[PDB]
Amino acid sequence: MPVITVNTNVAEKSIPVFFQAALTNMMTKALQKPKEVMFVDLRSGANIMMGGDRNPCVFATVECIGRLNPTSNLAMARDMEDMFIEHLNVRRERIVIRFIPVPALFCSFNGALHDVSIERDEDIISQAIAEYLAAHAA
Amino acid sequence: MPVITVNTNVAEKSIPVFFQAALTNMMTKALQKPKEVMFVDLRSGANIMMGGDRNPCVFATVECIGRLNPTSNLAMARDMEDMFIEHLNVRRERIVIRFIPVPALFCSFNGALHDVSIERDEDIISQAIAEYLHHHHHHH
Amino acid sequence: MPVITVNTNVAEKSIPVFFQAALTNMMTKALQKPKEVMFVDLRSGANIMMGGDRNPCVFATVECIGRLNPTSNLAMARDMEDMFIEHLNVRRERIVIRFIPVPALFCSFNGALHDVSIERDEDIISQAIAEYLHHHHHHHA
Ligand SMILES: [Cl-]
Repeated sequence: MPVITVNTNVAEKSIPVFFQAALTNMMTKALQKPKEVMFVDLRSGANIMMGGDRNPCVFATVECIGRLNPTSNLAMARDMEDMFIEHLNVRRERIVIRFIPVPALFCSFNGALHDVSIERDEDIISQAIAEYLAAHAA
Repeated sequence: MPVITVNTNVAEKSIPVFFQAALTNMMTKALQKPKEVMFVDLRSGANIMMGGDRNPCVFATVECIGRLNPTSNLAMARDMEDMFIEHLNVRRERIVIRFIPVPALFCSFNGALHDVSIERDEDIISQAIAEYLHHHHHHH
Repeated sequence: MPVITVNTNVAEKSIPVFFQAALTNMMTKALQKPKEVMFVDLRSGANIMMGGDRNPCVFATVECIGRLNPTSNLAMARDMEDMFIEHLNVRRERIVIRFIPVPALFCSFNGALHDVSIERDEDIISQAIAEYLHHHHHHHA
Protein backbone atom coordinates (compact mmCIF):
# COMPACT_ATOMS: atom_id res chain seq x y z
CA MET A 1 0.00 0.00 0.00
CA PRO A 2 -0.85 2.51 -1.31
CA VAL A 3 -1.08 0.47 -4.52
CA ILE A 4 -3.36 1.64 -7.38
CA THR A 5 -3.91 -1.28 -9.85
CA VAL A 6 -5.59 -0.45 -13.20
CA ASN A 7 -6.83 -3.53 -15.16
CA THR A 8 -7.96 -2.37 -18.65
CA ASN A 9 -8.33 -3.91 -22.14
CA VAL A 10 -7.26 -0.44 -23.50
CA ALA A 11 -3.93 -0.92 -25.41
CA GLU A 12 -0.72 0.30 -23.66
CA LYS A 13 0.45 2.15 -26.84
CA SER A 14 -2.78 4.26 -26.83
CA ILE A 15 -2.44 5.50 -23.17
CA PRO A 16 -0.79 8.90 -22.56
CA VAL A 17 2.84 8.31 -21.31
CA PHE A 18 2.21 10.59 -18.21
CA PHE A 19 -1.00 8.70 -17.16
CA GLN A 20 0.67 6.72 -14.29
CA ALA A 21 2.61 9.85 -13.10
CA ALA A 22 -0.66 11.89 -13.09
CA LEU A 23 -2.57 9.10 -11.25
CA THR A 24 0.37 8.89 -8.75
CA ASN A 25 0.17 12.67 -8.04
CA MET A 26 -3.68 12.67 -7.83
CA MET A 27 -3.90 9.70 -5.39
CA THR A 28 -0.88 10.96 -3.33
CA LYS A 29 -2.98 14.12 -2.62
CA ALA A 30 -6.29 12.20 -2.17
CA LEU A 31 -4.82 9.55 0.23
CA GLN A 32 -2.43 11.99 2.03
CA LYS A 33 0.42 9.47 1.82
CA PRO A 34 4.11 10.00 1.03
CA LYS A 35 4.57 9.93 -2.80
CA GLU A 36 7.61 7.60 -2.23
CA VAL A 37 5.37 4.55 -1.36
CA MET A 38 2.61 5.21 -3.99
CA PHE A 39 2.60 2.33 -6.55
CA VAL A 40 0.65 2.52 -9.82
CA ASP A 41 0.46 -0.86 -11.60
CA LEU A 42 -1.07 -0.37 -15.10
CA ARG A 43 -2.19 -3.70 -16.60
CA SER A 44 -3.14 -2.33 -20.04
CA GLY A 45 -3.93 -4.62 -23.00
CA ALA A 46 -5.36 -7.01 -20.35
CA ASN A 47 -7.61 -9.86 -21.52
CA ILE A 48 -10.46 -8.41 -19.41
CA MET A 49 -14.07 -8.35 -20.65
CA MET A 50 -17.13 -6.87 -18.89
CA GLY A 51 -20.76 -7.93 -19.49
CA GLY A 52 -19.46 -10.58 -21.99
CA ASP A 53 -18.31 -7.64 -24.19
CA ARG A 54 -14.79 -6.33 -25.20
CA ASN A 55 -15.65 -2.60 -25.33
CA PRO A 56 -13.19 -0.50 -23.27
CA CYS A 57 -13.53 -1.25 -19.50
CA VAL A 58 -11.55 -0.73 -16.22
CA PHE A 59 -11.45 -2.77 -13.01
CA ALA A 60 -9.18 -0.81 -10.61
CA THR A 61 -8.13 -1.46 -6.98
CA VAL A 62 -6.87 0.98 -4.28
CA GLU A 63 -4.96 -0.82 -1.46
CA CYS A 64 -4.24 1.56 1.46
CA ILE A 65 -3.60 1.56 5.26
CA GLY A 66 -6.23 3.98 6.69
CA ARG A 67 -7.79 6.78 4.59
CA LEU A 68 -10.60 4.56 3.09
CA ASN A 69 -14.21 5.23 4.24
CA PRO A 70 -17.57 5.62 2.40
CA THR A 71 -17.01 9.42 1.96
CA SER A 72 -13.35 9.39 0.73
CA ASN A 73 -14.08 6.23 -1.42
CA LEU A 74 -16.88 7.96 -3.43
CA ALA A 75 -14.84 11.17 -3.96
CA MET A 76 -11.71 9.19 -5.07
CA ALA A 77 -13.89 6.88 -7.31
CA ARG A 78 -15.36 9.88 -9.23
CA ASP A 79 -11.86 11.49 -9.71
CA MET A 80 -10.35 8.11 -10.80
CA GLU A 81 -13.35 7.61 -13.17
CA ASP A 82 -12.81 11.13 -14.62
CA MET A 83 -9.11 10.30 -15.32
CA PHE A 84 -10.14 6.95 -16.98
CA ILE A 85 -12.83 8.71 -19.13
CA GLU A 86 -10.45 11.48 -20.26
CA HIS A 87 -7.22 9.43 -20.70
CA LEU A 88 -8.44 5.85 -21.55
CA ASN A 89 -11.68 6.88 -23.41
CA VAL A 90 -13.60 4.44 -21.12
CA ARG A 91 -17.27 5.22 -20.29
CA ARG A 92 -18.21 5.67 -16.58
CA GLU A 93 -20.62 2.66 -16.84
CA ARG A 94 -17.58 0.45 -17.83
CA ILE A 95 -15.60 1.33 -14.59
CA VAL A 96 -15.59 -0.57 -11.25
CA ILE A 97 -13.12 0.40 -8.46
CA ARG A 98 -12.54 -1.67 -5.30
CA PHE A 99 -11.15 0.09 -2.17
CA ILE A 100 -9.13 -2.39 -0.06
CA PRO A 101 -8.37 -1.54 3.58
CA VAL A 102 -4.92 -2.94 4.56
CA PRO A 103 -4.07 -3.63 8.27
CA ALA A 104 -0.89 -1.78 9.43
CA LEU A 105 0.63 -5.04 10.82
CA PHE A 106 -0.27 -6.98 7.59
CA CYS A 107 1.90 -4.75 5.34
CA SER A 108 5.74 -4.33 5.21
CA PHE A 109 7.78 -1.41 3.82
CA ASN A 110 11.60 -1.14 4.05
CA GLY A 111 12.22 -3.90 6.65
CA ALA A 112 9.32 -3.02 9.06
CA LEU A 113 5.50 -3.18 9.41
CA HIS A 114 3.39 0.01 9.77
CA ASP A 115 2.07 1.89 12.85
CA VAL A 116 -1.52 0.74 13.78
CA SER A 117 -2.42 4.46 14.44
CA ILE A 118 -2.37 5.01 10.58
CA GLU A 119 -5.45 2.70 10.24
CA ARG A 120 -7.56 5.35 12.07
CA ASP A 121 -5.78 8.30 10.30
CA GLU A 122 -4.25 9.40 13.72
CA ASP A 123 -1.03 10.28 11.80
CA ILE A 124 -3.07 12.94 9.86
CA ILE A 125 -5.29 14.02 12.80
CA SER A 126 -2.33 14.49 15.24
CA GLN A 127 -0.25 16.39 12.55
CA ALA A 128 -3.37 18.49 11.63
CA ILE A 129 -3.81 19.50 15.35
CA ALA A 130 -0.04 20.24 15.77
CA GLU A 131 -0.09 22.48 12.59
CA TYR A 132 -3.27 24.24 13.81
CA LEU A 133 -1.53 24.97 17.21
CA ALA A 134 1.64 26.33 15.36
CA ALA A 135 -0.55 28.71 13.19
CA HIS A 136 -2.75 29.87 16.18
CA ALA A 137 0.00 29.39 18.90
CA ALA A 138 -2.60 27.97 21.47
CA MET B 1 -17.17 -6.76 -8.33
CA PRO B 2 -18.30 -9.22 -9.54
CA VAL B 3 -14.80 -9.79 -10.94
CA ILE B 4 -13.64 -13.34 -11.80
CA THR B 5 -9.82 -13.39 -12.20
CA VAL B 6 -8.25 -16.55 -13.73
CA ASN B 7 -4.44 -16.88 -13.32
CA THR B 8 -3.23 -19.87 -15.43
CA ASN B 9 0.01 -21.03 -17.11
CA VAL B 10 -2.30 -22.60 -19.80
CA ALA B 11 -1.39 -20.89 -23.12
CA GLU B 12 -3.88 -18.29 -24.47
CA LYS B 13 -3.92 -19.98 -27.96
CA SER B 14 -5.02 -23.32 -26.28
CA ILE B 15 -8.13 -21.71 -24.62
CA PRO B 16 -11.56 -21.94 -26.32
CA VAL B 17 -12.46 -18.45 -27.75
CA PHE B 18 -15.88 -18.53 -25.89
CA PHE B 19 -14.28 -19.49 -22.48
CA GLN B 20 -14.63 -15.96 -20.96
CA ALA B 21 -18.22 -15.57 -22.33
CA ALA B 22 -19.15 -19.04 -20.93
CA LEU B 23 -17.56 -18.22 -17.51
CA THR B 24 -19.40 -14.83 -17.55
CA ASN B 25 -22.80 -16.56 -18.19
CA MET B 26 -22.16 -19.33 -15.60
CA MET B 27 -21.05 -16.92 -12.79
CA THR B 28 -23.81 -14.36 -13.64
CA LYS B 29 -26.33 -17.17 -12.84
CA ALA B 30 -24.34 -18.51 -9.82
CA LEU B 31 -23.86 -15.03 -8.20
CA GLN B 32 -27.34 -13.69 -9.21
CA LYS B 33 -25.85 -10.38 -10.40
CA PRO B 34 -26.48 -8.29 -13.52
CA LYS B 35 -24.38 -9.61 -16.48
CA GLU B 36 -23.49 -5.91 -17.29
CA VAL B 37 -21.10 -5.64 -14.25
CA MET B 38 -19.58 -9.18 -14.54
CA PHE B 39 -15.83 -8.90 -15.28
CA VAL B 40 -13.75 -11.89 -16.40
CA ASP B 41 -10.00 -11.12 -16.32
CA LEU B 42 -8.11 -14.02 -17.99
CA ARG B 43 -4.36 -14.02 -17.24
CA SER B 44 -3.39 -16.94 -19.53
CA GLY B 45 0.26 -17.79 -20.33
CA ALA B 46 0.97 -16.46 -16.78
CA ASN B 47 4.33 -17.20 -15.14
CA ILE B 48 2.52 -19.09 -12.36
CA MET B 49 3.86 -22.38 -10.90
CA MET B 50 2.29 -24.57 -8.16
CA GLY B 51 4.22 -26.98 -5.85
CA GLY B 52 7.46 -25.72 -7.55
CA ASP B 53 6.20 -27.43 -10.75
CA ARG B 54 4.98 -25.95 -14.14
CA ASN B 55 2.25 -28.52 -14.90
CA PRO B 56 -1.07 -26.84 -15.82
CA CYS B 57 -2.55 -24.96 -12.78
CA VAL B 58 -5.18 -22.26 -11.97
CA PHE B 59 -5.33 -19.73 -9.14
CA ALA B 60 -8.69 -17.90 -9.53
CA THR B 61 -10.47 -15.21 -7.44
CA VAL B 62 -14.17 -14.26 -7.19
CA GLU B 63 -14.72 -10.67 -5.90
CA CYS B 64 -18.42 -10.06 -5.12
CA ILE B 65 -20.68 -7.87 -2.91
CA GLY B 66 -22.86 -10.40 -1.00
CA ARG B 67 -23.54 -13.94 -2.35
CA LEU B 68 -20.38 -15.55 -0.83
CA ASN B 69 -20.84 -18.05 2.08
CA PRO B 70 -19.45 -21.54 2.86
CA THR B 71 -22.35 -23.26 0.97
CA SER B 72 -22.37 -21.10 -2.24
CA ASN B 73 -18.48 -21.05 -2.23
CA LEU B 74 -18.17 -24.89 -2.36
CA ALA B 75 -20.87 -25.19 -5.09
CA MET B 76 -19.29 -22.39 -7.23
CA ALA B 77 -15.75 -23.84 -6.66
CA ARG B 78 -16.80 -27.31 -8.03
CA ASP B 79 -18.58 -25.73 -11.09
CA MET B 80 -15.58 -23.39 -11.76
CA GLU B 81 -13.23 -26.41 -11.38
CA ASP B 82 -15.40 -28.39 -13.88
CA MET B 83 -15.17 -25.47 -16.42
CA PHE B 84 -11.33 -25.26 -15.90
CA ILE B 85 -10.97 -29.11 -16.29
CA GLU B 86 -13.08 -29.15 -19.49
CA HIS B 87 -11.86 -25.90 -21.15
CA LEU B 88 -8.26 -25.40 -19.76
CA ASN B 89 -7.41 -29.16 -19.41
CA VAL B 90 -6.23 -28.53 -15.81
CA ARG B 91 -6.59 -31.31 -13.17
CA ARG B 92 -8.83 -30.58 -10.12
CA GLU B 93 -5.78 -31.03 -7.83
CA ARG B 94 -4.05 -28.09 -9.62
CA ILE B 95 -6.93 -25.59 -8.94
CA VAL B 96 -7.33 -23.15 -6.00
CA ILE B 97 -10.10 -20.49 -5.94
CA ARG B 98 -10.34 -17.61 -3.42
CA PHE B 99 -13.79 -16.04 -2.73
CA ILE B 100 -13.40 -12.35 -1.75
CA PRO B 101 -16.28 -10.55 0.01
CA VAL B 102 -16.40 -6.87 -1.10
CA PRO B 103 -18.12 -4.21 1.10
CA ALA B 104 -20.89 -2.28 -0.73
CA LEU B 105 -19.41 1.11 0.39
CA PHE B 106 -15.82 0.04 -0.63
CA CYS B 107 -16.73 -0.51 -4.32
CA SER B 108 -17.76 2.07 -6.99
CA PHE B 109 -19.69 1.41 -10.25
CA ASN B 110 -20.72 4.20 -12.65
CA GLY B 111 -20.18 7.20 -10.30
CA ALA B 112 -21.74 5.67 -7.11
CA LEU B 113 -21.10 3.11 -4.34
CA HIS B 114 -23.38 0.05 -3.86
CA ASP B 115 -26.37 -0.68 -1.55
CA VAL B 116 -25.25 -2.17 1.84
CA SER B 117 -28.41 -4.42 1.77
CA ILE B 118 -26.76 -6.47 -1.08
CA GLU B 119 -23.99 -7.57 1.38
CA ARG B 120 -26.59 -9.66 3.30
CA ASP B 121 -28.36 -10.79 0.04
CA GLU B 122 -31.53 -8.80 1.08
CA ASP B 123 -32.10 -8.01 -2.63
CA ILE B 124 -32.38 -11.81 -3.36
CA ILE B 125 -34.32 -12.70 -0.16
CA SER B 126 -36.86 -9.84 -0.69
CA GLN B 127 -37.29 -10.75 -4.44
CA ALA B 128 -37.62 -14.48 -3.51
CA ILE B 129 -40.47 -13.65 -1.02
CA ALA B 130 -42.23 -11.27 -3.51
CA GLU B 131 -42.10 -13.95 -6.28
CA TYR B 132 -43.29 -16.69 -3.88
CA LEU B 133 -46.37 -14.53 -2.99
CA HIS B 134 -47.09 -13.86 -6.74
CA HIS B 135 -46.90 -17.63 -7.61
CA HIS B 136 -48.99 -18.78 -4.56
CA HIS B 137 -52.16 -16.62 -4.97
CA HIS B 138 -51.08 -13.74 -2.56
CA HIS B 139 -51.31 -10.27 -4.25
CA HIS B 140 -52.12 -8.12 -1.09
CA MET C 1 -3.67 -19.90 -0.90
CA PRO C 2 -0.80 -20.03 -0.20
CA VAL C 3 -0.26 -17.76 -3.23
CA ILE C 4 2.83 -15.53 -3.42
CA THR C 5 2.30 -12.84 -6.12
CA VAL C 6 5.37 -10.80 -7.19
CA ASN C 7 4.65 -7.61 -9.21
CA THR C 8 7.99 -6.15 -10.44
CA ASN C 9 9.12 -3.85 -13.27
CA VAL C 10 12.38 -5.93 -13.33
CA ALA C 11 12.49 -7.61 -16.78
CA GLU C 12 11.82 -11.40 -16.96
CA LYS C 13 15.20 -11.97 -18.78
CA SER C 14 17.06 -10.35 -15.76
CA ILE C 15 15.55 -12.76 -13.13
CA PRO C 16 17.40 -15.98 -12.15
CA VAL C 17 15.44 -19.00 -13.52
CA PHE C 18 15.23 -20.65 -10.01
CA PHE C 19 13.75 -17.48 -8.31
CA GLN C 20 10.18 -18.94 -8.20
CA ALA C 21 11.47 -22.38 -7.01
CA ALA C 22 13.59 -20.68 -4.26
CA LEU C 23 10.61 -18.50 -3.16
CA THR C 24 8.38 -21.64 -3.19
CA ASN C 25 10.83 -23.56 -0.90
CA MET C 26 11.42 -20.58 1.46
CA MET C 27 7.68 -19.75 1.95
CA THR C 28 6.71 -23.47 2.21
CA LYS C 29 9.00 -23.61 5.31
CA ALA C 30 7.93 -20.14 6.63
CA LEU C 31 4.14 -20.77 6.28
CA GLN C 32 4.32 -24.49 7.31
CA LYS C 33 2.09 -25.57 4.40
CA PRO C 34 2.37 -28.47 1.94
CA LYS C 35 4.68 -27.53 -1.00
CA GLU C 36 1.97 -29.02 -3.34
CA VAL C 37 -0.41 -26.02 -2.83
CA MET C 38 2.27 -23.23 -2.83
CA PHE C 39 1.68 -20.97 -5.88
CA VAL C 40 4.25 -18.38 -7.00
CA ASP C 41 2.80 -15.99 -9.63
CA LEU C 42 5.66 -13.83 -11.04
CA ARG C 43 4.49 -10.72 -12.95
CA SER C 44 7.91 -9.55 -14.20
CA GLY C 45 8.29 -6.71 -16.75
CA ALA C 46 5.14 -5.24 -15.10
CA ASN C 47 4.23 -1.63 -15.92
CA ILE C 48 4.52 -0.79 -12.19
CA MET C 49 6.09 2.47 -10.95
CA MET C 50 6.65 3.57 -7.32
CA GLY C 51 6.94 7.23 -6.19
CA GLY C 52 6.34 8.26 -9.86
CA ASP C 53 9.73 6.61 -10.62
CA ARG C 54 10.65 3.50 -12.75
CA ASN C 55 13.64 2.35 -10.66
CA PRO C 56 13.36 -1.36 -9.76
CA CYS C 57 10.43 -1.95 -7.31
CA VAL C 58 8.36 -4.91 -5.98
CA PHE C 59 4.76 -5.03 -4.74
CA ALA C 60 4.17 -8.58 -3.47
CA THR C 61 1.19 -10.31 -1.79
CA VAL C 62 1.02 -13.41 0.46
CA GLU C 63 -2.47 -15.02 0.48
CA CYS C 64 -2.63 -17.74 3.19
CA ILE C 65 -5.19 -19.55 5.43
CA GLY C 66 -3.87 -19.03 8.98
CA ARG C 67 -0.15 -18.43 9.71
CA LEU C 68 -0.31 -14.59 9.27
CA ASN C 69 0.13 -12.42 12.43
CA PRO C 70 2.24 -9.34 13.27
CA THR C 71 5.22 -11.53 14.38
CA SER C 72 5.28 -14.02 11.43
CA ASN C 73 4.51 -11.15 8.92
CA LEU C 74 7.63 -9.08 9.93
CA ALA C 75 9.93 -12.16 9.86
CA MET C 76 8.58 -13.33 6.44
CA ALA C 77 8.74 -9.73 5.06
CA ARG C 78 12.49 -9.39 5.90
CA ASP C 79 13.34 -12.85 4.38
CA MET C 80 11.20 -12.08 1.26
CA GLU C 81 12.91 -8.65 1.00
CA ASP C 82 16.38 -10.34 1.25
CA MET C 83 15.43 -12.76 -1.59
CA PHE C 84 14.06 -9.82 -3.75
CA ILE C 85 17.26 -7.73 -3.12
CA GLU C 86 19.45 -10.73 -4.11
CA HIS C 87 17.41 -11.98 -7.13
CA LEU C 88 15.75 -8.76 -8.50
CA ASN C 89 18.52 -6.24 -7.51
CA VAL C 90 15.84 -4.02 -5.85
CA ARG C 91 16.58 -1.84 -2.77
CA ARG C 92 14.66 -2.66 0.49
CA GLU C 93 13.05 0.83 0.36
CA ARG C 94 11.45 -0.12 -3.05
CA ILE C 95 9.63 -3.22 -1.61
CA VAL C 96 6.07 -3.39 -0.17
CA ILE C 97 4.50 -6.76 0.81
CA ARG C 98 0.84 -7.20 1.77
CA PHE C 99 -0.14 -10.24 3.92
CA ILE C 100 -3.73 -11.33 3.10
CA PRO C 101 -5.58 -13.60 5.56
CA VAL C 102 -7.86 -16.01 3.62
CA PRO C 103 -10.87 -17.67 5.39
CA ALA C 104 -10.82 -21.52 5.21
CA LEU C 105 -14.44 -21.64 3.92
CA PHE C 106 -13.71 -18.88 1.27
CA CYS C 107 -10.99 -20.95 -0.50
CA SER C 108 -11.23 -24.25 -2.50
CA PHE C 109 -8.47 -26.78 -3.33
CA ASN C 110 -9.14 -30.00 -5.31
CA GLY C 111 -12.96 -30.02 -5.02
CA ALA C 112 -13.27 -29.04 -1.29
CA LEU C 113 -12.97 -26.04 1.08
CA HIS C 114 -10.38 -25.95 3.91
CA ASP C 115 -10.96 -27.25 7.47
CA VAL C 116 -11.40 -23.91 9.45
CA SER C 117 -9.20 -24.97 12.37
CA ILE C 118 -6.31 -23.99 10.00
CA GLU C 119 -7.37 -20.28 10.24
CA ARG C 120 -6.35 -20.26 13.94
CA ASP C 121 -3.24 -22.47 13.28
CA GLU C 122 -4.88 -25.29 15.39
CA ASP C 123 -3.35 -27.82 12.92
CA ILE C 124 0.18 -26.56 13.93
CA ILE C 125 -0.63 -25.85 17.62
CA SER C 126 -2.36 -29.26 18.18
CA GLN C 127 0.52 -31.11 16.36
CA ALA C 128 3.13 -29.05 18.33
CA ILE C 129 1.43 -30.00 21.69
CA ALA C 130 0.99 -33.71 20.66
CA GLU C 131 4.72 -33.90 19.67
CA TYR C 132 5.77 -32.13 22.90
CA LEU C 133 3.74 -34.73 24.94
CA HIS C 134 5.36 -37.62 22.84
CA HIS C 135 8.91 -36.32 23.64
CA HIS C 136 8.15 -35.63 27.38
CA HIS C 137 6.65 -39.14 28.04
CA HIS C 138 2.86 -38.32 28.25
CA HIS C 139 0.57 -41.22 27.05
CA HIS C 140 -3.01 -41.34 25.57
CA ALA C 141 -4.11 -45.04 25.95
CL1 LIG D 1 -7.81 -8.78 -1.27
